[PDB]
Amino acid sequence: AVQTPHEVVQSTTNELLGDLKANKEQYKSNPNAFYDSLNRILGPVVDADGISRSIMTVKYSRKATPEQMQRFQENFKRSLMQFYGNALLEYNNQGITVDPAKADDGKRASVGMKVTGNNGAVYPVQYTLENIGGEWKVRNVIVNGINIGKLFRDQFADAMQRNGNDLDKTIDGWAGEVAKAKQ
Repeated sequence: AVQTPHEVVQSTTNELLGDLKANKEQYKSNPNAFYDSLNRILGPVVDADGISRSIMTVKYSRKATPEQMQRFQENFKRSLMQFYGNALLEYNNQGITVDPAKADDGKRASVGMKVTGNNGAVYPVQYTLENIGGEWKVRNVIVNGINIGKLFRDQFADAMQRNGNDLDKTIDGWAGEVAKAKQ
């Protein structure tokens, strides 16, 4: 579209924030109104199925029905804003720097970011994007040098071990698994 990988990361960042700042109080009392905004804003620029296919291996992702896949994402997205949503809400904080993106191969692309959080500590963030039908979408993020996509992947792997590879037990108990993946 009308958007390079750089414009995608900031214009979504601006979009997300000017909405979180304005509707904070309704989000603090209405997790579904929150969830609906997060989806309306992130969904169009986040490769949902790509993200999920990678957390499950392609091994397991291939033995998953659409119902299960669709159940997984819902469960995933929802524990995410459960355990991280507060931080975004209480982010009237400032200092959003989207680094000028390097060059891309027209298929993959990187975007860096620095965040001056709750004092003056700068935190680094690399976005990995991917081109899906002429559209740049976020596929992974590295936060404080922690590969997020690899973090949740090893959690799915660990759980599936413990659950003798039952997808439904792993998928229906995944919120509690994202809780553990803080630590």
